[PDB]
Amino acid sequence: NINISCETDGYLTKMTCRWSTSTLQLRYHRSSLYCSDIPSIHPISEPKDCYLQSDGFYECIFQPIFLLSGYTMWIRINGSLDSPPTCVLPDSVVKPLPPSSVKAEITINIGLLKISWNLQFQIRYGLSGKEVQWKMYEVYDKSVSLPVPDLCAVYAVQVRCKRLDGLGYWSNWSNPAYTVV
Amino acid sequence: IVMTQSPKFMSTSIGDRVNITCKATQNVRTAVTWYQQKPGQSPQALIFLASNRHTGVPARFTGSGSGTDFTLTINNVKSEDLADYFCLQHWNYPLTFGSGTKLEIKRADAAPTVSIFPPSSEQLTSGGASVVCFLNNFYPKDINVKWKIDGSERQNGVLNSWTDQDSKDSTYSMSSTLTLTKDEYERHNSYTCEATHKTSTSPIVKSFNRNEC
Amino acid sequence: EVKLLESGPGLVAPSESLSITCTISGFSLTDDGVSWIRQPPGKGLEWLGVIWGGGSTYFNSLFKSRLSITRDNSKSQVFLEMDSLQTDDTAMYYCAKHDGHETMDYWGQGTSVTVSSSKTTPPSVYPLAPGSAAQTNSMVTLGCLVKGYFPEPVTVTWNSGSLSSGVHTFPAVLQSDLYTLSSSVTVPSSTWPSETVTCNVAHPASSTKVDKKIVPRDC
Ligand code: NA
Repeated sequence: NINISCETDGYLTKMTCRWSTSTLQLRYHRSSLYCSDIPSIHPISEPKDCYLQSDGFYECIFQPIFLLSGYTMWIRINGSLDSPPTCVLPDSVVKPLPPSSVKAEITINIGLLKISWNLQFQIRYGLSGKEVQWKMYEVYDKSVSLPVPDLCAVYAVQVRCKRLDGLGYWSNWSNPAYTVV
Repeated sequence: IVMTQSPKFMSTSIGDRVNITCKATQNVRTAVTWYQQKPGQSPQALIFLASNRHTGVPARFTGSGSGTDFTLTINNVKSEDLADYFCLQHWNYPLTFGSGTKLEIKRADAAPTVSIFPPSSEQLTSGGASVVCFLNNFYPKDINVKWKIDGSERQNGVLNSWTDQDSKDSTYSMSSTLTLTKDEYERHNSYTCEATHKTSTSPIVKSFNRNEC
Repeated sequence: EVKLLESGPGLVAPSESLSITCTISGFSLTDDGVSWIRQPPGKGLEWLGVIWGGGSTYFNSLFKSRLSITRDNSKSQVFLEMDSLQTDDTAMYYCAKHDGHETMDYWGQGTSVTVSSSKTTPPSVYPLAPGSAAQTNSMVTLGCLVKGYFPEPVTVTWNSGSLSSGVHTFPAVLQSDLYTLSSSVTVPSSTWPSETVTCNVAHPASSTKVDKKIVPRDC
């Protein structure tokens, strides 16, 4: 009936949850541990303030956040009805911050593009152009050295990252770094 | 929601195993916590969410159950386990607690160490005279104390108080205080505390004679 | 480490009100709830109410006509008020922290509350020196008699808590609407009277703190 989705900031300071469509109130029950096999309404809960945003979604902020507590949430609808509950473990919905201090260097004598900046990374690089044409490379390691068709061209490079275990979100792509030779 | 603990008391021995149970009048899922409360202390959590150990709780404490039936099990009982154990449901309001099961610990018989004390100067200045006898670290709990003044038994003015079982050696201790007026104290000479305990057929006798500088 | 510590009045006269402060440390009141629970003499624990992390308050129906729970986040205090106390409100009163919405993880020390029309009475503290320093098993026992106080409790330590293992402090008895207790300490004969021994007695209801050195009897 009503879907609630959540994301934890890369500083681990808060979790932001969103939902959209009587009077309506998000309630939550925090576990001392995690999420059960099957989420349920619990008699003990607290309300959250949610605010309607211009995209038509309500947004609610949990700050600070208990990263390893299961938050079961639902919408209380006025008799009263409860929407189907869902449970989230905040540490699993982290969106990491982007890799920072991205550097892109061509060394002529070596003949490679050197890029530098537990996680996996994707790198994308292309001729600095217009709408750039991106090639993409994946690292499962700090710094990588790729071949390029042209050692004298200027390339734009971005890196993003995600948990090595595949849980959570990808970061945004870093601010573009530009090669120097 | 009522959390019923049927055993009010349970007696065990060092190194044995004990089961403490609690039954809810309604379905509380796994939202049950067990607490230990030692004499003269605050409760401390043992097990939460029916089966999970609180930080620092040794592995020999376990919990089980869900719905309405819950059990704390204490393996390898030790002396420091001397306590009240009770449950909490944390499923709905009001939050409700079981009435508790007191754990009692059997040990070998031990004779009391007896010591007698005359009234203080400070007390005598105020016009009162209490004579105190301590009967320390004995087992079992039953014990007889008699006071004698110049050989004749007195039981008026005598107040007795027992500790709970000691957390290290599981013994009891007891204080017995005989309270007189200064004037009556000063008219007599020999004061005696006599302890009779199962560990001997002869009483332990401690005495002093009223003496001034 | 999480700590909760209650400060209350010791004594409340009938029909008057109880106020207790619970000062906390090692967590924030806005992240977790704090409840009040009481333990009447010889009876089961009774939950009185909670103030949750977000500030909503739920009371036990049995006490809602007369309870308030509030807090001051900036001072890390939670306040209980209960009005119109009567005899059967005599109890030890505790605050306790919640871990989310599923258990209480830490309790306070508790504060004793006695409801009575009797008045606060500090104790006489009497040192108990034996007839002589003569030893048994290389040991000597001293004591302390703490007499005629109201309400409970008193606490006793020896040499400011430096002496703890040879100590027995006995439960108080009633001797004419006042309490009396004693405490014994057993030490090696080589250390007394050659080293000083002192019982330290507190009766917080009267704001009493008294030290009494045990003095031998030789002339
Ligand atoms: Na000596």
